[PDB]
Amino acid sequence: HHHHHHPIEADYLVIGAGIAGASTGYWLSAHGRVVVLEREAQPGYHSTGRSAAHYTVAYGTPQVRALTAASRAFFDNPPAGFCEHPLLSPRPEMVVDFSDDPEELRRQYESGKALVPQMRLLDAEQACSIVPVLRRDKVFGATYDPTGADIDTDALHQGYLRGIRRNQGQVLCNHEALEIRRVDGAWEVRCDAGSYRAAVLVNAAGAWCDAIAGLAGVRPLGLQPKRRSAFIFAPPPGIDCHDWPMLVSLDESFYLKPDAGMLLGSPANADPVEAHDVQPEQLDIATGMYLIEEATTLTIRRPEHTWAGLRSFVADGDLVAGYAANAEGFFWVAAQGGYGIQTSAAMGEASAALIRHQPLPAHLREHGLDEAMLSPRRLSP
Ligand SMILES: Cc1cc2c(cc1C)N(C(=O)CC(C)C)c1c([nH]c(=O)[nH]c1=O)N2C[C@H](O)[C@H](O)[C@H](O)COP(=O)(O)OP(=O)(O)OC[C@H]1O[C@@H](n2cnc3c(N)ncnc32)[C@H](O)[C@@H]1O
Repeated sequence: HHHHHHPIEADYLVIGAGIAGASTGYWLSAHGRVVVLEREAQPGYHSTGRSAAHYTVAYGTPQVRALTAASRAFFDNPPAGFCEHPLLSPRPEMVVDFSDDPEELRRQYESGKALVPQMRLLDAEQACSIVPVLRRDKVFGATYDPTGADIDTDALHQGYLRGIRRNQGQVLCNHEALEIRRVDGAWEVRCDAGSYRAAVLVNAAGAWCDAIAGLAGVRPLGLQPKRRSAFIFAPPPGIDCHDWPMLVSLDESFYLKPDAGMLLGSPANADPVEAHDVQPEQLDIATGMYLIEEATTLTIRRPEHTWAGLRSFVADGDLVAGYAANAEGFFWVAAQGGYGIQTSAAMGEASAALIRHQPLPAHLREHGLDEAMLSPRRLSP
């Protein structure tokens, strides 16, 4: 009995306009009618706006590393007109052993060197030369990846979204998917002003992907959102930290990285929580500050910014890009974990190809990706 617009027909409905939905929609948009439906008033209010903005190849499971490695080409060399400035800026990563665990440090070095030939094993003195506020007594060695980079996430995200629009796709904010139903051979999504129909439902809803499956009556994946907080603080007078690498402890207990003229810190946490608009917890912030003040000579007065976001995982830690078993037309773009920005070019390209029943592009295959390792089917026997 309330008015709705006449239904809108498309080829692919993408639920969520974060990095996942934007990247998938970008690669779909040249091929068919894309409509991206986003709940919030802006597309990057949730995890995509909350990351450390870093590109780290030796990070996550083997699949993650392959997706990250395969994304670099696009980030370094995107198509003419995608963006106005470079997407990456140089930011090596230094993983420091604060634990005195030389067996683990050597494992991570060998693992990383196999992927990144330029990876180096540092002694404690070398680590302390690179970040001179380190407490030498607390440092037992490090790895150093000269190939790490910071990502201009807003430029990347907006570039994907703009590409959709330039291909006559629609990016609709304030369009929460409220109901999802298979109707007359298509998925039909009800938003508050009208409905949308397409043969393909692309579920790119971040921490809410299982909620979207719930609307649709599709078996969920078991996605677990995990809170990570971060904060920005001023360096002490006299500390020119602008060119420091990203500094991470070997057991991922904290990290520290320059952000412009400030410092980004984090306790690098992964506290399991439900999907929601997550806020930083005081204990998270206090813990990250404590660990930084223990590992270094820095003193942290009071943060300029604090926030938290959700890093969402399935049980094996790998991302998901594939059609749901026994749910025609329902395509998962999920479980981005701690890696959704740095994997987005490969994930966007792979997911769009698979949605369109195309083989994965060679360059992706050559990084050792295939359909099966991306599929949600692997989570079950
Ligand atoms: C927090 C957090 C996260 C990272 C790092 C730090 C912190 C502190 N971070 C590191 O700590 C690295 C170390 C090495 C330093 C680094 C990260 N990722 C990197 O690649 N690089 C990093 O440096 N991450 C993970 C990335 O942040 C993370 O992997 C990536 O951002 C995930 O992107 P999605 O696209 O999957 O998720 P969205 O939430 O954006 O978008 C979903 C949208 O869906 C909508 N939506 C939902 N429901 C509906 C309905 N009903 N209807 C309609 N619409 C609906 C909803 O409103 C959203 O807008």
